[PDB]
Amino acid sequence: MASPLDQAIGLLIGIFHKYSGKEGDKHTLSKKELKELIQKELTIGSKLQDAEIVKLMDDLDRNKDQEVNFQEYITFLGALAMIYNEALKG
Amino acid sequence: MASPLDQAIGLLIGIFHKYSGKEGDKHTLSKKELKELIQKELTIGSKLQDAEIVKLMDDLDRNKDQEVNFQEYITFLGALAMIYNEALKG
Repeated sequence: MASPLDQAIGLLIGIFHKYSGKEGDKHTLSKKELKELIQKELTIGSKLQDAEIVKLMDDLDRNKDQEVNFQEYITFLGALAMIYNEALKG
Repeated sequence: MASPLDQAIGLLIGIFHKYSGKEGDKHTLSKKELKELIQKELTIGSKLQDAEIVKLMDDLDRNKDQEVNFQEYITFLGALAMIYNEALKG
């Protein structure tokens, strides 16, 4: 059944809405939410997580850093997985 | 880093990678498993679920149907999650 997938969506919503609630209106991820996320990321994983900070910042900041859209966050989920070179190109 | 975020995306991409080929974990989604999902989702043609199947098929199977690419699944993740609007923004 869809249940496992729906559970995964459930978790994703679970995470995202904590940010999006903080004025991420129209289902967005705003500058505020970004700086909070960045701060939270900037902790005890200061190589991998920082490479992820750079990748996040770059991937999301197609100028729209002010108000990045949920679909771009989804695309970033894509971009993370896409590090599986060849299989997902790179 | 190890986090609710990481766990969530991990579960999502993992369960996707399984679902893609319940037969044998393909990295892209096969018509077989799509058709399994559709049948399960129908159950007896649970109306809302059929509208859901129209949405699913239309959004997901962008010509690539025999086998469907992770990118399409990702955008489908977005499109699906969008329905959770209230919870999505929170």
